[PDB]
Formats: sequence, C-alpha cells, structure tokens
Amino acid sequence: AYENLMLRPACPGNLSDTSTYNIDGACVAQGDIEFGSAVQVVGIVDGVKVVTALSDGGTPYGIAFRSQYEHLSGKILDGEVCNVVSHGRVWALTSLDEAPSLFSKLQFGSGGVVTGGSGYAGWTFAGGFVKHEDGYIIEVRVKQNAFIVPPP
Amino acid sequence: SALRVFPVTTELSPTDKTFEYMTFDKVGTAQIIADYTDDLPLVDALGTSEFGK
Amino acid sequence: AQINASYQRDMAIALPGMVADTSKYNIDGACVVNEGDVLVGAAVQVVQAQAVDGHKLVKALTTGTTPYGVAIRSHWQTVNAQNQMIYEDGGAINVMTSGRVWMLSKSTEAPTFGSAVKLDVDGQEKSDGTIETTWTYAGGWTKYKDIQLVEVQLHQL
Amino acid sequence: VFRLGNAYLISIDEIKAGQATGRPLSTRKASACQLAHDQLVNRLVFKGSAPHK
Amino acid sequence: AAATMGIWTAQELHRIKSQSYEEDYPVG
Repeated sequence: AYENLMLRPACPGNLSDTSTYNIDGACVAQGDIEFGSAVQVVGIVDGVKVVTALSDGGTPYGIAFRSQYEHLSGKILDGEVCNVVSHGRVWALTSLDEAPSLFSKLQFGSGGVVTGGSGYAGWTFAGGFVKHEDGYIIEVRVKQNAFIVPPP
Repeated sequence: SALRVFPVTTELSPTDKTFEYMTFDKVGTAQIIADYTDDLPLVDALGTSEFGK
Repeated sequence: AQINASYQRDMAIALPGMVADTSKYNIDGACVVNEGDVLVGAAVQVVQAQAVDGHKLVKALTTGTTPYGVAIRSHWQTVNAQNQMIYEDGGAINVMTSGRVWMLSKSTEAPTFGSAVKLDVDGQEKSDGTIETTWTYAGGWTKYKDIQLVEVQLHQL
Repeated sequence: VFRLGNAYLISIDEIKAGQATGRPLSTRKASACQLAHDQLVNRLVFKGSAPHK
Repeated sequence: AAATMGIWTAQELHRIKSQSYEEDYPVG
C-alpha cells in the first residue's frame, strides 16, 4: 500500500467482493460505533435490533457498514439507524502485524477489533492484509449462523 | 503511464484469444558474369513466427 | 404389405464438472493454474492467496491437503486436449465454492443422501477415500457412457 | 394435473463468440430443453411415476 | 533449429465443410 501505487487498496468497513452478501437495514445504535468492528444484539424492539459495540461475554453478530448518506460524521452516532453486514466478505479492523494462516478462525476482543486467530468456531480469515494509517486491515469472511449464544 | 510511453495499435478483434506475427529473411548472392553463361547463383526467402495471448 | 416402424432414444443426464441445479451457487474467478493441468470434474487446492492483489493460485489435489472447490465446465476458457476438456497451466479457472455440481467418481455403489464426501489423493470422489471434506452428497448418481458421475453439495470454506 | 420445468446458462463471452463464428450455443441449448420436455412427457406416459401416483 | 523456415502455415491452406452432422434423438 501507501506510495508507489496510484490507488489505496482498501478502506475499513466496506465490502471487498460481490459474492452472496446480506445487509440488515432495520437496526438502531445504542452508542458510538465505528466502521468495522463486530456488534452485538442487545434486544429487539418492535422488529428492529438494538446493536452495540462488542463487549466482554457477548457473541458477535455482524460488521458495521459504511454509507455516505446516512452517516455524515465518519462514524455511527447514538440513536441512528445503521447497516450491518450479517453475511458476506468485508474489511474489518485488527490489532495484528502479521497475516494469520489461511482459512483460520479469527477471534475478537476489545471494541470489536481482531486480536488473533487460532480459534475454535466462528468466522474465517480470507486472503487479504493491507496497511492503514498506523496499523493493518484484515478481511473477514462473515457467515450467518456461525456464533451461537451459550445457554445460561 | 505505460499507455503513453509505449505505442498503442489497434488490429485485433474483440473476440480473439491468440495472434501471430511473422518475420522474413533473405538468402542469396551475386557474381560477376560473362555472356554465354549457364552457371547463375540462386536466391531464396524464408521466415519464422511467434505468438501471443 | 409392410409395417411401419418408430424408434426412440434418450439423452444423458449429466457431464463431468457441469452445474446441476439453479440453486444458490458461488463461482469464483480470479484463480490461476500455478502448475500442471486441472480436470473439469476434480477438486483443487489453494497454493497461495496474494494479499495486495487478490489472485488465488490453484493446483491439483495431493496427499494431505484441504480441498477448496470443483472446476466448472465452460466452452470459452477451457482448452480441448487429450480428447477431453481441461484447464491448461497459466490460465483462469472457474472454481465453484458453493452449490451442486456433477463430480468424477471412482466408487461402485450409490451413496446416502446426507453424509460426508471423501476424496482420494487424485481429487476424485471415492467411497473410502482418505482426504476429508465438509461437503455432503445430494442424491444424483448416474454414468455417462463409461464415465461414472456423482452429485455433491458444496459448502463455502 | 402436473407442471414441468428446466433451465440453462450462458455467458457474454460465449454469446460474442457465437455471433462471431455463425455457430450459436443458445439455440442448441433451447432445442435440448424442448427435447428433454418431450422425452419426459413420453416417459410419464409409457412408464409413469410411483411417488406422484 | 527453427522449423517453419517457411512462408505459409497449415491453417492458411485449409477448409471447413459447410455441412454439419448432428446426433438424432427420437422423441417417441
């Protein structure tokens, strides 16, 4: 990336390939959510889902999507409708420096940022690793019905 | 850009997958000749070709 | 006087590496044959997926490798050779990573509906193969002339 | 009473190749589809189907 | 080496017949 290239490779929170994607449009935000980073489903009120940034003890649901009409501030603010990529292939945010093994199940922590691989169940790492600002961007192959919330 | 520092031509059709160009060589000689001669040198012409995708 | 006659003949049902159904399928382009030739009805392996560019290098299955997808039959990209249709080295391959396709099989008995698919070292279906896949059978089981064909359901890896 | 159906696929490159050589593929596939319909009707008449009674 | 050493290729002197034969599948 960076110099010696006419175009920057990719930007976080955007789809990479046009292959069987699904975007939910009936969602509401509880706190400030940044593009990329997994989200939870706190509850459902009259059909819509109230999504929050990932926290401890919560199963991720999807990755936030970038729209240039809904959000005119560079991030999703409180009390704003948002799009969530429930299924597809999207660029996410990571706190890594080296690309993991191919088709390895990623792990999420902190505010929905990827901390490492070598998981047991969940989404997988596609082929992609680019540099962004001060850090890297990872490509995540989101699949629906991947994380099952544990029984109490 | 490579499309500005190198020449661009237009010959191939949109529904082609392969092409081929040829180059030709010359083989022969000449000699100083007197009349009533039957021994005249002969010339020829050969060539090769290459491909693309 | 004479008695007239009328005859009948039926077409075949499948062809190796041919899409079987119109269900949800995902065919991935931007794959390259890194080395060797790949048959239309055989599984493939991913040698390397480039990071910045995006091309995935595709080879033929060997021992102890994870299958990725099945080659797809096309009249334009493929090159006719060995009295058959194959994908040559250094050319784009249509890999189906999801859907129902007609595979090449080495088995002799019809399989069950829902069960794991086992391949051999060559990349063709075998009832007691060694390499293990996450794909499942679909039910179809026919034969084109002297070639055995089986239908499988592919799941994204 | 019952209903029947099938389908077929084709790409842009194949269409362009067919229009450039005078040997289309769409017509052959459509004829194959119609032939399959007729033959399956014949199969229903002369052999029937057990699950459909 | 260099085979060729020629001016015309095999394709340039070749013909494809107009007639085309097709397998026949009777209906019934």
